[PDB]
Amino acid sequence: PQITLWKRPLVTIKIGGQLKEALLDTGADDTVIEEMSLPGRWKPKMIGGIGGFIKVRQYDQIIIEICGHKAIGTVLVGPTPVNIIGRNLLTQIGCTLNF
Amino acid sequence: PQITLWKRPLVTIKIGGQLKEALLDTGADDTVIEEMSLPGRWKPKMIGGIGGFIKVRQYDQIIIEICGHKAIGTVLVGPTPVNIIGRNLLTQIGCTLNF
Ligand SMILES: CCCC[C@H](NC(=O)[C@H](C)NC(=O)[C@H](CCC(=O)O)NC(=O)[C@H](Cc1ccccc1)NC[C@H](CC(C)C)NC(=O)[C@@H](NC(=O)[C@@H](N)CCCNC(N)=[NH2+])C(C)C)C(N)=O
Repeated sequence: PQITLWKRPLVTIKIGGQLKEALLDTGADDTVIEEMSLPGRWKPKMIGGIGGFIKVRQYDQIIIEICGHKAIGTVLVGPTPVNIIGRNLLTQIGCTLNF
Repeated sequence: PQITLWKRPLVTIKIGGQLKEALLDTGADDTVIEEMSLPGRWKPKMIGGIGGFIKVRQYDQIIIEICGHKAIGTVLVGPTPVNIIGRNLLTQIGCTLNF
């Protein structure tokens, strides 16, 4: 794909068993996913942004298969307004930004 | 340039005759610059992000150059952790997400 930026870069990813719509965020270091009880162990972590920080649990080694490109990595789970796909996973499906 | 995401996509921008780093952000609808003196007439605004809302002075149709390309549009100025180039400008310098 060659996605254009006219609209927001939304896609459908696949976490655990559920399919969801996340935002390809080039300005997100980590991936933060809306609350969902992924089994596994976890740890407490704070993430910030425009406006402040929110608390989230870290999940490591999660498989997410963003539109047929499966990546596997660390996903943060918490009360985020948008499922966010960040660079720790965009780099894995070989996403580049070209102008 | 074809920018890869193993590192944060920082790029140099000349805004108001000043050079400054800015992150290229596909998850931002607009462009927010840290506090600065831009000529023109500002109209207060509120934008929110992964933290919450912030107050930002709004400048309309500002000429800015991102890595030599030029853009002229809206630039919000306020208490942002890092400057950011969002979609309203990314599309002016023909930027796309590729993978
Ligand atoms: C077109 C106008 C219509 C509406 C318009 N838009 C908005 O209100 C929208 C929703 N806000 C946004 O678009 C804002 C950018 C601000 C803006 O747009 O002005 N985008 C955002 O805030 C997006 C996430 C998001 C996406 C969509 C919706 C909501 C949130 N995050 C951008 C942000 C940039 C980065 C440099 C800090 N990244 C993050 O928040 C990520 N966090 C990180 O990268 C952390 N490691 C940073 C720690 C904090 N400290 C620090 N950075 N110094 C997080 C996703 C893990 C408006 N006028 O306000």
